[PDB]
Amino acid sequence: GYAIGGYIGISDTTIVDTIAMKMYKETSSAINNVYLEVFREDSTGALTSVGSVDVSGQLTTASDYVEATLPAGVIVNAGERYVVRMRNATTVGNRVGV
Amino acid sequence: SAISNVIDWFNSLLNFQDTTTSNQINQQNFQIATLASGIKKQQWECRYS
Amino acid sequence: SAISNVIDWFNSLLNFQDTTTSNQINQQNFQIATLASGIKKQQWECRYS
Amino acid sequence: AKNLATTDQSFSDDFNRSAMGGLWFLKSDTGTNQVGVSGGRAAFSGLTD
Repeated sequence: GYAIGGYIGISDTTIVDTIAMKMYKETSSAINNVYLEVFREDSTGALTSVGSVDVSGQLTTASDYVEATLPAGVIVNAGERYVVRMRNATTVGNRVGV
Repeated sequence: SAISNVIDWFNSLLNFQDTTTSNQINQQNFQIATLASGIKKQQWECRYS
Repeated sequence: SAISNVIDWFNSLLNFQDTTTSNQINQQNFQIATLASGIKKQQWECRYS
Repeated sequence: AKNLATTDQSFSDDFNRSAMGGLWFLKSDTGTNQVGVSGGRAAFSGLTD
């Protein structure tokens, strides 16, 4: 139930296809409902969701990169800001270490 | 028929003329826009773009 | 009058010809220069440009 | 890339857009008005001398 995210700058405009974060799981118990999502920051500073993906299946106990493909491409432009949020709304209760 | 052919050729030349002028204007504007925009500094390097 | 009009049209076509050639040369040279120049590494990333 | 053949830069501008833009450093003795593009041509902005 605790979500953490950071702002990402855009250097050159392109089409995004995947997002990555460095995280792992503390215990070896089964986990689910771990989501990585992307938010665009508007002019007013509000965050709008433009994509999300479940990454609980491919997580590993060892600290390793997690790369997940978005459902569809999200065009980005230089000058705007984006946030990659990890949600971790799991049901079993195993914590996530980022 | 000779005058009709001259009419057709002049119309074709006018079409080519306007297309070339429009293409030149569009190309130069594309150059200027690409030069104006482009790479911007990321968020961690600076606050400003 | 017909020959005078032909003279005027030929002069206009020559003007368009030279302007288009000059514009083509300028556009190509500008693109080449922009490709040659551009982003350079900052002072902290490396010593050389 | 210590040494490299310096390509002779060339630039062009048709002045065929909405505003002068960031590609031109503007300085005037008027105080507020600068070179303004209108009708696809650069010109003087304002009625000041």
